Amino acid sequence: QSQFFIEHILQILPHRYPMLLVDRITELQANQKIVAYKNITFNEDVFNGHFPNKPIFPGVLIVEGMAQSGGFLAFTSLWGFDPEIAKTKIVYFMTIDKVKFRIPVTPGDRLEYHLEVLKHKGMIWQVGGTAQVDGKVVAEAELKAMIAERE
Amino acid sequence: SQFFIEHILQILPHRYPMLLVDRITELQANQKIVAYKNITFNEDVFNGHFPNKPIFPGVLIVEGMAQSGGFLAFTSLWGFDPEIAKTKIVYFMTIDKVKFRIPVTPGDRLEYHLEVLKHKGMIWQVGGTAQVDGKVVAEAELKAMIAER
Amino acid sequence: SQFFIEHILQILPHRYPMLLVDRITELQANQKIVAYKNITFNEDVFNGHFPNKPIFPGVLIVEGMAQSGGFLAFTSLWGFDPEIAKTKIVYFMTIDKVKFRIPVTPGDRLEYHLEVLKHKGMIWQVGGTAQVDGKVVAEAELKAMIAER
Amino acid sequence: QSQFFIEHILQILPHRYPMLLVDRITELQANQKIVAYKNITFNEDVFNGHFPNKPIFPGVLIVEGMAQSGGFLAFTSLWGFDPEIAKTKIVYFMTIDKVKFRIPVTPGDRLEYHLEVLKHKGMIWQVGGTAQVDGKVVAEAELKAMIAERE
Amino acid sequence: SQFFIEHILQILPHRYPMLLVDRITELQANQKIVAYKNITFNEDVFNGHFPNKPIFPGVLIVEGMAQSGGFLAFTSLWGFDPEIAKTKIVYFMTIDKVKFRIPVTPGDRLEYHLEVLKHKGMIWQVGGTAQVDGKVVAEAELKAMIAER
Amino acid sequence: QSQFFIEHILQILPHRYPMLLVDRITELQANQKIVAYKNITFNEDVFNGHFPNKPIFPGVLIVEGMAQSGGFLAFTSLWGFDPEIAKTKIVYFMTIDKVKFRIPVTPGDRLEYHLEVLKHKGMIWQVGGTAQVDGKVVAEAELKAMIAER
Ligand SMILES: COc1ccc(C(=O)N/N=C/c2cc(Br)c(O)c(Br)c2O)cc1
Ligand SMILES: COc1ccc(C(=O)N/N=C/c2cc(Br)c(O)c(Br)c2O)cc1
Ligand SMILES: [Cl-]
Ligand SMILES: [Cl-]
Ligand SMILES: [Cl-]
Ligand SMILES: [Cl-]
Ligand SMILES: [Cl-]
Ligand SMILES: [Cl-]
Repeated sequence: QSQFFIEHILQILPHRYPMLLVDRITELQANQKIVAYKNITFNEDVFNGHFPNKPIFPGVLIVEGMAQSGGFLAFTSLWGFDPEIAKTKIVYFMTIDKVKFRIPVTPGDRLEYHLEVLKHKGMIWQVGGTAQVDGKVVAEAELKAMIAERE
Repeated sequence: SQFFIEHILQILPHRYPMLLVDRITELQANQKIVAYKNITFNEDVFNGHFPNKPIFPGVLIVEGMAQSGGFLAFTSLWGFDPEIAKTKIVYFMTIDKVKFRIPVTPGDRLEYHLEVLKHKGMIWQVGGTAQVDGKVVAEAELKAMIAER
Repeated sequence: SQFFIEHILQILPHRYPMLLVDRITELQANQKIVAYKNITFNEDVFNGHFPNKPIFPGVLIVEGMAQSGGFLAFTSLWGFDPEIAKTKIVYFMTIDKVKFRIPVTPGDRLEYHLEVLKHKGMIWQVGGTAQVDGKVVAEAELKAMIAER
Repeated sequence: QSQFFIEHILQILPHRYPMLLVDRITELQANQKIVAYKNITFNEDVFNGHFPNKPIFPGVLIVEGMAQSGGFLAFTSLWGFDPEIAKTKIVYFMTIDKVKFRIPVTPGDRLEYHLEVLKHKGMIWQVGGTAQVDGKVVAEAELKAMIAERE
Repeated sequence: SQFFIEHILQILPHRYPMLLVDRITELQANQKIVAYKNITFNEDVFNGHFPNKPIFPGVLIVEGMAQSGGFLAFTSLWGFDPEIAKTKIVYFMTIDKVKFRIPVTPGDRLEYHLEVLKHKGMIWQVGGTAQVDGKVVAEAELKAMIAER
Repeated sequence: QSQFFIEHILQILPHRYPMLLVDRITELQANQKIVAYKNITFNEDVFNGHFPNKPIFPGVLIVEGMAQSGGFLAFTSLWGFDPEIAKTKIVYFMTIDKVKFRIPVTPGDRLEYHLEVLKHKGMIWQVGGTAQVDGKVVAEAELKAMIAER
């Protein structure tokens, strides 16, 4: 109810490889906040192109990870932990604002997502927060996403 | 004013599977740039976004816009110079005012329209839209920095 | 008469990285089909064909025409029937008169134009060309047999 | 200069993963013929999509393999094992005729290419032959290739 | 006594890129198994092991032997039962006495020879060699456990 | 001298994607021991097949990661951080012994390799140790390698 592992994440989020960017959830408060993280390793395909000989986890993917964290929070806050309801849902990005990248994320980093709900109404959730590595803010972002039934 | 994939490759450091611009159709130094990327089902990203429902990631649309803006920045600074380019990389600094209006899917020709908002040194702030068949599919503003590897 | 990736996924058994048709623009039962696949640098195939010079494989151009031709033969007899589609398998027996005239590269919209040359029972012979912006880049003739999966 | 292993093939053909479809060359006679093969294993990305639950090596890739074999033959017939010149040349299909797929190719099969030189004048090479598995013809084809400049 | 990839897929839980057994050529319940995996350049592993010098990772050879053992272990206890197989996975418990004598490269037919040293319930202990053209390229002993998925 | 990041590992080991299984080196004592680690994330191709709906880092890859760490230890003991000499060397692993798996490794785990030189005779190096996640031993292993000219 407050801590979830990759198996639980796979039953809630529709995202899959190579776009499931959340490995574990450490803190979860319904309608309120979520703390999760994704391990960053060299053994990830994106590193073949970003950049050759200089592995830098793409900033936009950090945003994606925060969004997915927000989505997990949004879903469980809505229907609780229900894989059956979740398997036919998808998530759409509506907006992204105030994104600032301060420190590059590289292989070996534990990218921690901290997101708080700024406002939600039905299926539309607007979250905002930071991504941290070893306690330091590596990025900050604000985004609004919509959960939608697969049509 | 047409730059093809082999030209883009000589300027941008990005490579597979993060090189998201296939061709440059228009270029005007310190002003604007129009480019595009073809979207096909035969892209690994679609295996997971989403299964049975291919939607080109909104964040990758923004990445493509950033890269387009990057090409504009590189050439505006040093002209088409492969030698200088090979020592640089690019970092995302900020992203703002992005809105997605229509989902981009396999079969779409994703066209990037970026104009220079402000710039100085290696720091470039551009903004514009992403379009499919003449309709705005997304809006975005972003600031990136060019740097030595 | 226009089918999108979602529809194609329901008729063809092909999946990544071998589903080479992104969208169907037109189709006349027992007569012809026009379909296409977008070519983008963001495709795994370009890693090896070739390094520093991306050229869409000619055999894959032919594979794309085949898939289009199969979609044609299938829908002509059964229409858009996902259920029946799973009970059937369209495989190719022969390929002839293949000619490559122009290389296909990232940024190109590879259009498949096939017409039914002849058909008898489950044996369907299709032929046509592959076009990029109105010009013929390849041509070929193929014969397929439709069988129970 | 009748047997060549992957290290030698890599020095002659420009093809790389996932389009280098020749693993070894067992017989080679200048201007006359070549015998080579490609091992087929389930551990190949193509099988993820061709097809799910039913691994079948794409017929067009069988043709591609015959062509690469033919190209190696054409090049070495003209310049011998010359890696430096190989990287300045490239072979392209001009045409493909009389392709017949007789038996499906699947993981565990050793796809053996048998190409014979039907006609050659300068950079223009016409070859034809078969693809075999355990002595049986699984496919046949003819093709005309062009040895062109890389730049 | 022989099983093809279609059969293996139905028994072992491994999938791409970790199903490293292609065909079973010999099987004696609770005693031994001979199988093999074709090695080809067209495998992703080779992109990193190593550039311009493809060598099939020694640890993957052991993995292949384990998988063969797992196939032996399961068919010995349930025969060819796809329904009960999909409810299990295999867990590596120990590895011992492995020696790598000859490098394995593209074009090689990696043959697995395993015999059960001991077995008790879901716990199976096998040992043997990996052969290429009749020569031992590797040796190993390992203990695995079949567990409820 | 004691801390190496991915850029440094890339200049010493020949391994590349998808077989470079060491992300960072936290500590190194020439001729004695090495502590390093590889983050485990779901966004790795191997998890597509090991296993579907049940991601478990392959036990053999933990052993491979340990071997890589040993090789970096051996190499750096001999010539220190030297990319140029690194390109002319290779270390093949001859044997692997006494490996035991105690706890499965999964996405979200920080797989920490702990290797120590058990014996160094000529071109032969024997290393051994454990793989740990959050202080617990998840795997043990002994391995022998040989240093040779590329
Ligand atoms: C004569 O060369 C051949 C080429 C392809 C085939 C073939 O069987 N293709 N596809 C077969 C097939 C595909 C799916 Br999907 C499936 O589920 C099943 Br049952 C099939 O037999 C047979 C012969
Ligand atoms: C030309 O690149 C090569 C790299 C490695 C080899 C090889 O067969 N095995 N291993 C090499 C290798 C090198 C380092 Br240094 C190392 O730490 C480890 Br472990 C290795 O396996 C051969 C060729
Ligand atoms: Cl970035
Ligand atoms: Cl999106
Ligand atoms: Cl081609
Ligand atoms: Cl086929
Ligand atoms: Cl090895
Ligand atoms: Cl395991």
